Formats: sequence, structure tokens, C-alpha cells
Amino acid sequence: SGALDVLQMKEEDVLKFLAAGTHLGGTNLDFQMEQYIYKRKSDGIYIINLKRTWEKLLLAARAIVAIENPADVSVISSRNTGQRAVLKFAAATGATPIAGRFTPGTFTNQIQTAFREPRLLVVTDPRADHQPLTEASYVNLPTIALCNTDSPLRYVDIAIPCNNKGAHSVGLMWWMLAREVLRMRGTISREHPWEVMPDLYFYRDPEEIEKEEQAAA
Amino acid sequence: MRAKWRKKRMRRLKRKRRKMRQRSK
Amino acid sequence: VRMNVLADALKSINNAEKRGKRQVLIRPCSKVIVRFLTVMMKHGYIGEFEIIDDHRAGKIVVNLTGRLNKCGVISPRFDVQLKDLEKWQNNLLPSRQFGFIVLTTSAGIMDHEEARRKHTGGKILGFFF
Amino acid sequence: KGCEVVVSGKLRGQRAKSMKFVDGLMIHSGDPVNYYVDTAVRHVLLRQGVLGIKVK
Amino acid sequence: GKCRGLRTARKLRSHRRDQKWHDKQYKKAHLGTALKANPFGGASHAKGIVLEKVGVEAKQPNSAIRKCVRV
Amino acid sequence: MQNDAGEFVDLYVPRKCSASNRIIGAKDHASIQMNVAEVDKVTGRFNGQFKTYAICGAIRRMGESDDSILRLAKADGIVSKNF
Amino acid sequence: GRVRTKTVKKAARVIIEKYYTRLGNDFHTNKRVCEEIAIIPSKKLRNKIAGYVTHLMKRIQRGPVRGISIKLQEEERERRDNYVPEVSALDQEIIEVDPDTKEMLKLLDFGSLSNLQVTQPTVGMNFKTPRG
Amino acid sequence: TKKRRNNGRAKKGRGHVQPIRCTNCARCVPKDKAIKKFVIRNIVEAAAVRDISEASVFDAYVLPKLYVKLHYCVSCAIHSKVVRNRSREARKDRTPPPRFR
Amino acid sequence: KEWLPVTKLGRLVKDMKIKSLEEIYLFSLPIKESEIIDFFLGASLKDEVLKIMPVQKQTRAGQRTRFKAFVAIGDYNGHVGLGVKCSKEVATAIRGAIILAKLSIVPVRRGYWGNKIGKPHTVPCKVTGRCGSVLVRLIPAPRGTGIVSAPVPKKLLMMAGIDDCYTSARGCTATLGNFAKATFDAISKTYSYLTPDLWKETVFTKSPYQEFTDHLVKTHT
RNA sequence: UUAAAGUUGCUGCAGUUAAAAAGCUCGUAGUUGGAUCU
RNA sequence: CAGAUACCGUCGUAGUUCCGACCAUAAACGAUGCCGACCGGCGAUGCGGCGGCGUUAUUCCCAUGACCCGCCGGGCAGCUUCCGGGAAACCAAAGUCUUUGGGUUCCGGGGGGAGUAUGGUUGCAAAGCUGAAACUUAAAGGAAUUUGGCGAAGGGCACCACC
RNA sequence: AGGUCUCGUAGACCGUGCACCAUGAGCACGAAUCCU
Ligand SMILES: [Zn+2]
Repeated sequence: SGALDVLQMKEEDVLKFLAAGTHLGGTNLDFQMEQYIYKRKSDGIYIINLKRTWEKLLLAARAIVAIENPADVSVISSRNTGQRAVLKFAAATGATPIAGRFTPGTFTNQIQTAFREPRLLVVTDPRADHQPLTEASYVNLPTIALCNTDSPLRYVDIAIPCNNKGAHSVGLMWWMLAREVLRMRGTISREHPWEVMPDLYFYRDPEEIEKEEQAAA
Repeated sequence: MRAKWRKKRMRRLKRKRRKMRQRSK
Repeated sequence: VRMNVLADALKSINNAEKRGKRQVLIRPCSKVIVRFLTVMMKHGYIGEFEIIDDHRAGKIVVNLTGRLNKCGVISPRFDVQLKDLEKWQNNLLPSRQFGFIVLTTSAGIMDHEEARRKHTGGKILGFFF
Repeated sequence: KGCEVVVSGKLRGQRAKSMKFVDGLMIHSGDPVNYYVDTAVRHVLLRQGVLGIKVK
Repeated sequence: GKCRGLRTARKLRSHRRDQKWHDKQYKKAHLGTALKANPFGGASHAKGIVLEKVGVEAKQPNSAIRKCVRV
Repeated sequence: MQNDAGEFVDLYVPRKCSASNRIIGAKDHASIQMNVAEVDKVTGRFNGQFKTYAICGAIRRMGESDDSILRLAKADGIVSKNF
Repeated sequence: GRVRTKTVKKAARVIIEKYYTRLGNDFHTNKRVCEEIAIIPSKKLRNKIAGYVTHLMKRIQRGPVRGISIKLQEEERERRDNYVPEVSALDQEIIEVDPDTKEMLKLLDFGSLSNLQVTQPTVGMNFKTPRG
Repeated sequence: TKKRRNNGRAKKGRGHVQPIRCTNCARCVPKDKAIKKFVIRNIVEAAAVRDISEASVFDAYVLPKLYVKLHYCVSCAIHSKVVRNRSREARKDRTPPPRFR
Repeated sequence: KEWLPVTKLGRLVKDMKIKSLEEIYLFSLPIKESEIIDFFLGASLKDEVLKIMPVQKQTRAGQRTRFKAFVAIGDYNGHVGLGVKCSKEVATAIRGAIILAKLSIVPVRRGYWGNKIGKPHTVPCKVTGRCGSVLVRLIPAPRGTGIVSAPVPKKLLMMAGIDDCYTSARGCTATLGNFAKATFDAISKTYSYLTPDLWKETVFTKSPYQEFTDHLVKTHT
């Protein structure tokens, strides 16, 4: 983030992190995540250090904004936890979304209809999206994966340690990554609260959709 | 023909010819 | 048990160079070993290196770079002459434009070109290219 | 759009083998077989025997 | 080799002699029985006298009467 | 590669990896052309210049590209010093 | 049974991909629509196409689809993606804060804020549910 | 070739185990190699338990079970369909099949 | 008749923007058309077939024979390639073999021996390749020696522009496909061996993706 | 008879399944033996 | 059973059991010598040591045993892979090998003849150790994919199969 | 004071067996040289 004091925790981002739950992870250790972590406690939940997560979120934002054209940034998700978040992320930034059932050979087979030659890949989860990571080897695609404590670190380039199992955590982090890249692009200022809604990027089940829309107007 | 009974037949032939040589003198 | 200490040290640093590790631990130490990496570091193949000086045989930690291909030994230490040096470097080196042979010499442990230009030779130690 | 050429009869030997040479798209059943493909069966006279032709 | 001492020459030489004795083409040329059993006795050509003309058959599928001479 | 004449003779020079300091071959398709955007020191917006790096495919396949990029950011000072 | 082949399914999927605004749940309207925008040389194939288009529009009106792509982005899910509660669902009056995370706040940048309360120790037991 | 990583047994650092005898056959199969069966069943099976219940001097008497351990040779274990053959990739499953019934 | 591309590299080489394919070899971009090679290399790219063999899978209707065709490709100023295509008809197998050899051409560098005078003639180091159970060595040679090897790597090293070398082969070299691929991945390794004159720190110029991206995204959709 | 034979391998062969590690241990020659002295 | 001095069943000698005197051969097999250095992750189990909330040998305090959370060292083992290797099955060793060299014992040069003959040696006997040649042949063998064929297993269909 | 507690489905093991191989002449069968 640099030594300049404009890109740190103001007062409330850490409060949103502790409310959503981006600080506690799984229950097994990983040898590539031995530094993005502090200590295992009782009940066996490892705690992720938060400043390192913030620094790699700045690093991923810098890597996204570094390329001039935003139309060739492929954002990828297949799990139902982050279908809406990547779609509205691509709507906010101008990225190209793939949401649910990523086709094999999208970057390799060139005569098929679903063909794309992008420049940057942004991946929700490395274990679930192991097929884009394999297809990112044959063509020169750098990638950013929101990793967990129980995610293998294979063919990855920027790892952001977080709990990618709760919908609030992934929705908030996709939203604030969009916030950071639109701040770095030169459209959003840091001085005022611009924010639309943190819940606007959240996936929610049809049962709770039905009961809350019946309870509310 | 496996090796066990081939070895047994060679052993029996060797025993017979050795007995014939030792009783021939 | 351990007999050729230089062979173990060069096998360890070759494995560390192959797997891309920046630093490696060498468990024993000797004057011949530290003179060998002095020759290597003067030639520019490696970088800085420390000596863990204690009351036993010391330990060496090195700062490797990517300019190293392979480290090897010649066991046992055969003796060579000035006539037979070209026979060794014709079949022990990948090219005649780089790569060096380190051999023990009464004028000091040194590379093959210095031994050629001061006209002396001795028992062989190993190679690096 | 497609073609099928087959030659049957005595071809280099006494056992009568048939050789088939196909390419392209070709249907085999339906009402449009009446008005998309054409049939022709001819008999060829040789010194050693007769050969059949079923071109389509 | 795998016995690689600086003062290992007689062991390597004896092992090489024994493993070279364990051969066929060298054992044919360096033994007296393999040349004693040769009909020519180590000669290129030889002369002989014909006593009977014998006709022999052939091997598997290729079958023809090949004609030889007993000398 | 030079010669005894004094002019360049090779057709092109290959790139160097920034972690293990090896080259990237012409048929190695797992190389990276990562660029990290450095920003203005009083506003924080993108200035225009980039900061490029390169990591070979074997380091990706072992899985240590992320800590490599972190060390290059530590050396370039883009990431914070204490971390 | 009435199990239809890939021709009618692919034709209905591509005609609902190209045309989503000018169709509907009425069979006798979109049947003549798929007559006037698509050249089908048969009639039973047209009937199966219109029935399958009606079935998939009922399916996409009820819930999400997993066979086609959307450009009008599904108004019935757009309203659920654009409705907002009054509360921001994260600014709680009190947070259940681990003392380990209290030390995480204590050592990083901050001290003790009023929004974070130290949890009483209810962690006297352990984990790793028995597997043998 | 070598079909399995082990040799159809559970011997790694022993070299000798005590032999046992089969139930159907009389083969001297080693103990760690044989298929061992432990089944539990009632003394009389469920075709007569109601008639046994309405023939007792007790009230709500519980029928006892029967315990026996069976040692099977592998030829007898396949001929009696206790264990079947598998594919190459399906052979790497040390877990038992699920017992829904 | 006129070519229309699929990928972005077709636009990049047809809009008079990629001056040479050395940039593509520098950035290691994959190639997926047998026509950028037609654009950059003219009539210097010869084609000679190595071997035709039959391969047979055999069913209840007897054996059906598809034909495997090895071919080696390369201009005589550097780049050399190889490609194996197997199909039923001979002519389309030969044409597909030409196409697949035309995609995968690798650039090579040549060194000296003893003194660095004149144009280079031999390989700069000792490089080998590994596939199957065959070994192909490439040992540098003094001038005027010529290529001493089997006829298939004689063809490969004469076509690649290597004037002279020394080779040595070990293993079952009767299988010509495995031996030819060993020679191909041995000669492709003449870059991947770091030499002391390549020790200085490289500089990364602008990638051709970043060079004309605004023109690229408006000249194709 | 030599090279091709890296099918006698000192440079420079192999020993799970193709030719092949003694059933295992102890044991005198022979071989090889840790660091350090301007 | 066409044919059983074979499979199957009823008896049954020598042996199977002990003490002493012998032989030294097994698919004695991890079909992989011994020592030493280096080279990924994870979860378990056996031993010894060490640290720490909590429960129990009933309620308070210490040490002991038990359970739980880790760490260290040796050992029998397990799961995954573009570290790497191999002809492939496969291997954390069968890796660190043309970019060959840590040290040291035994052992193999196509397949038969043949572990046979002779000579020696050991043994009460049976038999172990060393061990050829003449002659003959262009094959003998290792890994693995497709139809084939089962007196192997698992499914599906049929009023020219059944209920 | 009520008197048939509510909700959902595998809960299938429970009697099944075999004397055997001796049957035997056959197998191959294209590339032109292709621009295309
Ligand atoms: Zn049995």
C-alpha cells in the first residue's frame, strides 16, 4: 500500500471485517499460509492477520488497474456463494464475467463459440475453480485468487487470505475490491462516503428471500 | 512341464546312473 | 559414513540451485571448501556467504543467484599434468569459452587458466560451469 | 453435397470383394430421399466377368 | 565401475578379466576346444574326397530339395 | 553474444525471471507479464507509469509465485515495510 | 413418452436467447411469432418449439436458468438484487469479539473501542469430532 | 506385473504370521490375508419370531442373538460372492461399502 | 481466398504492427494459426517428409489402417520445426503434418569454437533432449567438419542452419519418430542453458498487447 | 582381426517386473577414512 | 468317468510331538545389498521426553494413571502431485545420471543344451558348493491400448421372452 | 376433560443344492505421383 498514510484502515473497515467474519478461517494449516496467520485457538479456528490481507487487496487492485483496457479482465466464479458478486463487479468495473459452469477450452479451443483471449484472470476460489487455473497455464494469464486456509496454492500469483465460505465475506470483499479499483481509476474520491450498499453484492437463499419479502413491503 | 518335475526327473536319472556306476565296480 | 565433505557440500548446493532456494546450510566446513567457494565467488558464480564460527566444525550459509548450472567433484583426486589438462577439459566441460576446473596446486587452490598461465599443476578437485 | 461410389465384383482375385468410397453428407431414410439423392445401377461387361455399379 | 579407489587396480583388472571370460565371442577365440572341434582346424579352405551324394530336404514353409555332397 | 569484431550477432536476447534468475524459453507458455501500478504520493491515483515483473513457469507450478511477488514488492517498496 | 430430441430444444434455446422481450406465456401468440421470425418447414416441430419456449419462460419466470445467457438480466431477479433494507446489516450495536481478535485489534492499530466486547470464556472444551 | 502395492495381506514388517483354517474349505490361509467375516443374527430368524413371542411363559421376552466369526479363503470368498472384482481405479478404496441394509 | 483471423495475433500481424516474430518468441506467446509463419517466412521454408508408417487398431471387421506421417520443417537461417499428424488418407495426413510442423518452430542460437570470428556455425554448448529411450547429443565442432550423425538428424541439422557439430546416440534408435523428437527437443534446448555472456540484467519493453490495444479493440469485436 | 560394441562400460553398462543382491549376521588382509597448526 | 493305481469319501504305516547327532537347500520375496548427505505437503499409529485451558480415580490442595491440544527423535506404514526418474507398470526412492565421479562387497551378457557330464569338496544317507563344451536356433522375453473368448462377475431390452 | 399421540419411509437375510470334457487342415488381399 506504500508508506503514505492514505491507504489504511480508517476506522470502519476493520469493524465491517469483524462483523462479516473475514478474520477467522478453517481448521487445517497450510504451508504456504504460515505467515498470513497468527495462532490456532481453542475450538480450532485459525485467525488470519488482517493487515496482510489489506496489503494484498491493494496489490490485487494495483494489478487490475495497471492494465489500460478493463474490458479484457475475466472475472470467474462457479460456486453459488458468489454468482451475483462477480456479475455486479463486472457491471461496476467493466470486466468480463463468467458465472456458473466455466466451459473447458475457453482459452485454448479457438474455433468454438465461447472463445476469449483475456489479459488478467480474477478467481473467487482456487479449489472450486481449479479448471480456470489449469487453462491459465497454456496461455499467459496472470491470476488473482481469494484464497483460504484450506486452499492449495497452485498456479496462483496474488493470494488474498479470507474465509470464502460465508456470503457476507465474499460479497463485502468483492464490493470493496470494486471500490478500490474505481478509486484508483480516478472516478471515486477517498474523502466522502460514496457507498451504495454492502448488502447489494450479497447472495441469499430463496427461502430467506421468500420469508423476508413476505415480512417486508 | 514345469521346473519342479523336470528337476525331479533329472534327480531320479542322476540317482539311477550313480547307483549303476557305484554298483558296476 | 562421511568421507568426502566437499562432495556432500557440492551435492547440497547443487540441489539448492536446482530447486531455486536462495540459501542452503552446509553442515561441516573446511579450508578447502571455503577456498573453493572463494574461487567460485571471485569468478562471479555465487554471491555473499557467511561462516558459522563455533567450537565445532563450522556451518556455511550462502546467498545463491541464478548464474549457476551444476557443481561437481572428481573422486578420487587424480593427478594431472600440463599436457593432460586439455584432455580433461575436452570431456569434462560443456564448452571451451566458459567453465573452470579447480585443482589443488602448491601455489594455491585455483582455476585451470591461472595454472596454465603460471605453468604448474596438481591433483584435481572438481568443476563448475 | 455428398456422394457414395461402390464397385463390386471380381477385383484382383477369385473372391469377389467390394470397395466403397464415401465423402460428404448423405441421408439414408425419409421422404426427402426421393428428391435429394439419385440412384443409378449399371452392369459392366468384362472379359473375365461382370462388375456392378451403385453410384449415389 | 563402482569400486572407485585411487589404489584399486588389481581388483578392477581381475574383475574385468573374469567378466570378460564370462562371454561367448571371446570364449570361442581363446579356448582350445572351440578350434579343435572345427572341421577345418582353423583353416579358410580345405580339400577333400567325394564318397556319396546325399539329397536333403528343406525347413518350414519354404520346401525344396537342396542337393549337397558328403565329403 | 559478442565476437572478435565488436558488433552484436545474436538474433534476440531472452528475458530473465525475477526470482530464480533463469531465462524463459520461447515455448514455455506459463510466463507472467505482471504489472503493478504505482500511484501519486499525495492523491493516490494512477500516474501513468507501470512496474513490470516476470516469473517463470516452474515457480508457478511449485506454487511460490505469490511470495515471490511479495518479495519484489518489498524490494520495490510498493507494499508496506513492516507488513 | 413425450421426450423431445435436441433439435427442438436447441432451436427453442436459441430463439429464446435471441428473442426474450417479444415473447410470453401465451402459446397461440408466440407460436405465430416463431412462425414469422423463424422459417420452420413443418408444423409439429413448430408446436413443440412453441410449447418448449412457453415451458422455459415459465421456468425462467419462476427462478434462475442454467442453460442460456441473459442480456435483460431477468427482471424478477433484478428486483431481488436491487431491493435494499434500511439497516446496513453490519453496523451492529455489539459484536461478539474473541479475546484473540481483541488482541488483534490491540496490537495492529487500535485499543479498546465501545463496539467490541470481550467474550466470556466458553471454550473449555475441544474440537476434532471423532473419526476413529 | 505387480497388481497391488501390498500383496493382498496386512504384513509389512513381520515376515511370518500364524495360519488359520477356512470354514468351507480346509485351506491353511494366513490370518492377515484371509477375508474375515463377523456376522450377528438371532437364534431363530424373523420367519418365526412372532410365534416364539406367543409361545413363552415370559412377558416381552427378548430373543438372544448368535455370534460367530468366519474365516474365508479368497477362492471361497469369491465363489460364495462375499467379495467381487473391481476396476483398476476402484481398487484404491480401503473403506467398506455403505451398509444401508 | 483472403484470410480473416480468429485471435488477436492475426490482427496484430496483419495491421503492419508486429515487425518480426522475435517479439512473439521473446514474450513466449502461443501460436495457433499456420499463416503468421507464412506472413513472416517466404519461400525459404522447405518441406521434406521423413517417414510414412501404418498404425492398426483391429476390430471384428478386420484391421483398419490410418497412416502416420512425420515431417520436418525449417528455413535455412535459424528456425526449425517438427509435427506428427495421423489420419486415414495420405494427402490430408501429409497436409496436416505440414500444418502442425508449421506451428511449432523453435528459434535457435549458434555459437563458436575456440575463436569468435565470423558468423556462427555450431551450437554454443552441449545440449541434449529426453523422450522415450533415446539420447541425442550436440557437441560443438571446429569449422569445416560438417554434421556427423544419422541421416535424420543430418537432415534436421542441415535444415536448421547448423553448419557443423558432433553427435552421439544411445538406445533403440530404430524408432524414427522418437529419435526425431529427441533431436527436436535437443535443438530446442539451445536457449535454456544460461551462459556467462547472458549475465546482465534484462530490460522489459512494452508488451505488444499494451502497444496497440485501443486500435485492436476497435478493429475487432 | 579392428571400429561401429555405451553388447566388457577406467572415461562409460546393468541387478523390482527383460539376463541378475549370497537367507542373515560377525569377521583378518585389500579398499576408503571428520575438523583444525601463518 | 469312454479311461483313474486323480478330484470325492472310509480305514491306515513312516512322519506330525520330546531329548541329543546331522544337511544347509525355499516365491528364505520389499522378486529391490550396507553406510552417509540433500531433496514437498498432510493425517494418523507405537515408544521415550517436554509444554499447556478443561473432565475423571466424586466435590479442597499436590504428584501419579486416563482423555484432549501441540512439539521433538528413532521405527513399521498410509494419501496426493509436472521436484525428479523410468520402456511403462510405478517410485520420497527405483530421485539428486551425457548437466554422467560420496565409499565399498556379490553378481548378468540372445534363447536352448544346462545347473547337465567330468574333476574336487562336504555328508550315515538323501544330497548341497564350485561348474563347461560339442551341437542347434532367429527368436526367446518386459510394459500397455483396441474386437476376440470365457464351465468370471455386474446390469439393460424384447408378447417372434415370461408373468 | 380428552382415549386410535403427531409427521415421514424399506423394515427385503429367514431352503437351496450338481456328475464333466477326450473331440480340432484354414488368414490375405495394391500403390497412382498427384497439384487439389
Ligand atoms: Zn475355503
